[PDB]
This record gives sequence, C-alpha cells and structure tokens, in this order.
Amino acid sequence: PKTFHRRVGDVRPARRAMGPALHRPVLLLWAIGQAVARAPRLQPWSTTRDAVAPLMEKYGQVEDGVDGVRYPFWALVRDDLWCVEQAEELTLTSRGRRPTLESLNAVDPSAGLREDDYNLLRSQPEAAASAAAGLIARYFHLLPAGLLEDFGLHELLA
DNA sequence: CCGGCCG
DNA sequence: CGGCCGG
Repeated sequence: PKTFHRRVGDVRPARRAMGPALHRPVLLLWAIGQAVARAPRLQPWSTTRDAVAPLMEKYGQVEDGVDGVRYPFWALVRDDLWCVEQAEELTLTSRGRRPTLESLNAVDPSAGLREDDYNLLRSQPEAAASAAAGLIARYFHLLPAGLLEDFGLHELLA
C-alpha cells in the first residue's frame, strides 16, 4: 500500500501556460495544517469552502475560490488522499465527473484526509513537515509572504 | 481519460 | 449546468 508521501507526490496536476492547476496542492497543504492543529479530521463542505476559498484566490491564482475549492474537494478521493461522507447523496454532473455545487451546498457533506494519514500527521510531525515541504518546493517554490502563516504551517516548518 | 475550463 | 479541452 502506497505511503502518504508517495500518494501526495503522485498528484501531478495539468500544466497550463500560466502553470499547474494549484487546486489540489492548496487543499492538501490546508489539510496538513489542519491535522497539525488537531482540527477534526472530517469537516463540513461549508467550513472547508469558507476556509480554503480565500487561499485558493490569494495563493492558487483562481478567480473564484468557491468555484475553485469544489474541484479538489472531490477529485482528491480519486487520488486516494481524501474521504467524502454521504457521497452517494450528492447529485453528479458532467458524466459523473463531479457533484453539483447545489448538491454540495444542500447535503453539506463532511470530508477530509483518510484516518491512517491523519493519524500519521498528528503522530509523526516530521512526516507532516516533509509532505508539506514537498508540496511547497514543487508548487510554491517562490514562497509567498504569508503562505506559512495562512496555511498554519509556520511552526511546523521550523 | 478526467480535472479544471468555458459556451 | 454540463459539454469541452488538452496535459
């Protein structure tokens, strides 16, 4: 079974002219910061949307952060990095690619890291640091002022 | 294909 | 929304 480090490194978003899609990298970094702060592992869509949307806009180059967050909130399930509760309650669109924003808002499913991954992050902070550093090196190589603080990773990345 | 893009 | 683009 693949390590969390390996699963995170297998996330390879499409590279456009402007750069790779930063959606998955931003949600993963946020989720690592959440585990490190011992926030609950599963968090509602509404809470996650509200936390992550402005980071998506500021650090992820997205125009609409809400519209932005919904893509990795679902797509990370396929990358074996994420769990969405009540998934079978959602309405899918676009040939099964994704849930509608309307059904995400209505059902307000909880989601987050897999239990084994979340438990690893809390128990082995060195493993959290290396996973978050890996994402930062690959996608935020010019490291924006504010990024570590805004993702909750300042103390972690000592 | 399948995850972001864009009529 | 949901079909489209293209890495």
